[PDB]
Amino acid sequence: KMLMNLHKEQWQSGLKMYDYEEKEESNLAATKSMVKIAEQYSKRIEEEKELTEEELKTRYVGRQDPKKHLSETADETLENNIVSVLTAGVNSVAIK
Amino acid sequence: RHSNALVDILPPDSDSSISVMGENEKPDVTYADVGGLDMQKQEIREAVELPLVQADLYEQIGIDPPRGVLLYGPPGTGKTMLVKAVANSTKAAFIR
Amino acid sequence: RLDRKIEFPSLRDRRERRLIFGTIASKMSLAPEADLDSLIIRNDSLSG
Amino acid sequence: IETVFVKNIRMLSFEDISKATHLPKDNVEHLVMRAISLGLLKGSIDQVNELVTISWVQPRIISGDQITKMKDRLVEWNDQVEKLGKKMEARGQSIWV
Amino acid sequence: NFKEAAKLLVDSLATFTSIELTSYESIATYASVTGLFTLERTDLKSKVIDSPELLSLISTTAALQSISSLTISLYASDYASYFPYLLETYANVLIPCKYLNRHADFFVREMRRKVYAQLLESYKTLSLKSMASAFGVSVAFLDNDLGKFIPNKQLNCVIDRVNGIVETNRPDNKNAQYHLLVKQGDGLLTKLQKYGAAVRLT
Amino acid sequence: SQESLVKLFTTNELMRWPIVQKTYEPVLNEDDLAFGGEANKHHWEDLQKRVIEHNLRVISEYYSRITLLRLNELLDLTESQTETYISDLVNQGIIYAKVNRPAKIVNFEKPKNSSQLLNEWSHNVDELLEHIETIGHLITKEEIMH
Amino acid sequence: YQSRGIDAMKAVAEAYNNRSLLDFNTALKQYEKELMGDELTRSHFNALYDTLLESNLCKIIEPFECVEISHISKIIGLDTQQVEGKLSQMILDKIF
Amino acid sequence: SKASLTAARTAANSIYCPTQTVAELDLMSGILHCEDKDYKTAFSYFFES
Amino acid sequence: IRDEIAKNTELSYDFLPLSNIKALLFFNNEKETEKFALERNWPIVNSKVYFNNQSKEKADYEDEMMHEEDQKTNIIEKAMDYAISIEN
Ligand SMILES: Nc1ncnc2c1ncn2[C@@H]1O[C@H](COP(=O)(O)OP(=O)(O)O)[C@@H](O)[C@H]1O
Ligand SMILES: [Mg+2]
Repeated sequence: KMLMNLHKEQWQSGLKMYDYEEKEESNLAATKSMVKIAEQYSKRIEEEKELTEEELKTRYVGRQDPKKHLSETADETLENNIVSVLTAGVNSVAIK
Repeated sequence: RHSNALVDILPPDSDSSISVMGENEKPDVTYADVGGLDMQKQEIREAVELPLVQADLYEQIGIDPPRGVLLYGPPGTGKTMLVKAVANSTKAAFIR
Repeated sequence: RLDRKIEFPSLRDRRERRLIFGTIASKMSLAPEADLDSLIIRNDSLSG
Repeated sequence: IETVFVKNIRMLSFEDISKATHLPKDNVEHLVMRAISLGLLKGSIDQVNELVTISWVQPRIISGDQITKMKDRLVEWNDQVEKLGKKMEARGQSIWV
Repeated sequence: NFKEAAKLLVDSLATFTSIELTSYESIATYASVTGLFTLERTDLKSKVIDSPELLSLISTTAALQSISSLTISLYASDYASYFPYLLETYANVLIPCKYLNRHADFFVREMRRKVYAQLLESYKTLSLKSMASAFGVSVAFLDNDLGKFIPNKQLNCVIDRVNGIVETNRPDNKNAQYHLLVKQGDGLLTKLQKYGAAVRLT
Repeated sequence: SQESLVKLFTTNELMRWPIVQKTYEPVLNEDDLAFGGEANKHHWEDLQKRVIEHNLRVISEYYSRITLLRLNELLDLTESQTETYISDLVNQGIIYAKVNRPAKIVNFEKPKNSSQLLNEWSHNVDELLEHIETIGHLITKEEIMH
Repeated sequence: YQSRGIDAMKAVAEAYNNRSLLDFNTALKQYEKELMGDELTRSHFNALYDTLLESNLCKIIEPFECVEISHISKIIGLDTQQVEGKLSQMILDKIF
Repeated sequence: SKASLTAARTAANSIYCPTQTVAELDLMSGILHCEDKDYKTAFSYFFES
Repeated sequence: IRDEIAKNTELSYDFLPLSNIKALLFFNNEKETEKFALERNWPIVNSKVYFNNQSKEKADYEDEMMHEEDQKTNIIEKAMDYAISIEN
């Protein structure tokens, strides 16, 4: 318990919704970036009935797979936006 | 550092030399400082700059787009001058 | 190669001498005492 | 400074000030302007909407009754924290599952 | 369709063969009308009127003259001569021409809408009265023509009859981006529902 | 003479044009070559422009929306003069205002963005919290000791 | 060489330098036939007139928000109907 | 206008053709560049002509 | 019919003369028209009705119940229920 500690700023950062300038930027940038790799997700799967996993990645240049990257981007911006709307709604209803 | 292994790539800095001049040290000469030579200018502008500005235009015709451009004349004609101007307005890389 | 071949005049017509003298005016306002046109006549072989 | 602040609404029409400081509306705005200059308040004057909307205050005098008005004012928003603290706890079934 | 026919027709003005094909005078006139249907007033002048293989013939029949007079006067924002030139275009382009006597009604609806669309993005809370005297039309016809397109929402505009004021409430804002985004995301959803459910049964 | 004169404009404060015109004419016409030269007599006209220009900058902070009808009293200039002297200041790029020509309202405030306005709320909420933390250990301190 | 259009050139030039549409409007009416007399003179003088009106218009409306068009026509020095028809044409392009 | 302005220079041998025809030829370049929005090139031709 | 037109006429009018409400909801006395007004909790003060007054009190009735709070669905609730489906 001593080694770990409990932070007094753990409670302040919970109850602070970050600046909104950085949030217009966050949504804007993220949604735009997923258009470039969304297109390449089609080209991967034009065929998929071909044998060998490495083979699929060598024909259409699916190296560091567009399925895995695009999904990953979808899960990680999604985690942040749910938490941000949560923090914002908590502060406004709580404080006054 | 503690044990070599590959973790990141960097921009190229070596084995290809430096012989570039940037856009941050670009000539102060422009097409506006160009006085005379206005007939021939149009053909240079079309030869260097237009493939950049409208690539689609070449494709449409299906014309193999221009290549080398000899500029020539006796000395003091202004050749070095003209090509100083090309370097600012191309908005692209420059090797002299 | 080698598609576009650009020729320059270097003797220059009066039309092209005038333009490079005209660069002076663009660059900076000049005196009514000045006459550019005097310079175009006397030339015979003069590049930029 | 006393009349707007003592209320829980922070934005107040010029009229109420006018009978209070026994001055017409023209001097109300001048009083307000003088304070901002002096660095006693920071805020705005609107003679369009006829409002003074203050947003920074320099410390008030101590008195028992001022204490009482601060203590009552926290009550209002203490309720909201406590009621919300039950809602959020209960909710979530994947809090560490 | 007229939308695509603008492209096609102007590019056949460049290179044409008249052997086993309609007169040239016809293509030139058709080309103008198609311009109206597809393009906004701003790009009317750049892409159809300034085309140099429409200004080599100039005008050489009644039908090209009536249509040419209209196109320019609509961009020029003289609506005084516009309503008179509509009468001319009915006469010489729609009725003689076989292919346009079949969109004899569609033309009327279209070109009243098109005029009304140019003022109403460039004006807010203007009289009916002011608009009639400019147009050269009666007031009574004008009230009735605007109300064709209000219910379909191609003006998105509403008219005070009480004081003759013609109001403007056009979307173009944040709400406008919201309506486009939801019409797409509603269609995506319906598709995901049917297709998902299908794969799941089999 | 110098002391009173200067402090008025150093500090941000409203000081009417007729008070300057009357008071400071006999004080400063004595010294020559700024107000008592013959070429500098007509620098009293340029005293008028500066006081009111000052008046408009102070008012810019302090108001955010004002009627034009009020503003004529604040500067003591007439309606026609008020509108005109604001419009030049927008060209010299000292202020931004929107000026309504029918003698309506004059707003010295800025077009804003959604984001910017909520940045202030981001700060009020943080600082409020900051206070709740400091308060919490000061209360304990006075509890035990007193 | 001396023509009525040599007289036009000096009138128009001085007018455009002033930024005065009043001097311009008068000059266009009295020297209307000199513009009809040549295509090149005619095309450019009207593109010069339209732009002169535009340029001077932005300054009046530079504060923005409820500016009378009676106020505008005063400065401009032309009839209300002439100014209003310019006002509609330019809003449509969407340049303010 | 350009296509056959160029064709004029190629089918002539400079401006060594009669001095009158050169006036007319210089005048015609003059119009065309003025429309392209080059007024230094337009002025220079027109002066020569 | 008389009870049905009161419902329609809340949304239509904000206030009416007592002689106008009389004509519309059909009555042969002004004792009937005001009795009908005060059933629908609309003051008859100033000799005008005030339809908006009943609308306020219906809205309060709804806010006291817990059937109106979750129909709205608050933004704290929506995000948290959104979060646990994913992590499930
Ligand atoms: N069209 C022109 N406008 C202005 N100056 C010019 C022009 N042509 C040449 N000059 C002048 O001539 C100078 C020398 O020309 P440069 O381009 O170095 O010539 P070359 O390679 O033909 O020997 C330039 O620096 C410039 O000052
Ligand atoms: Mg060299």
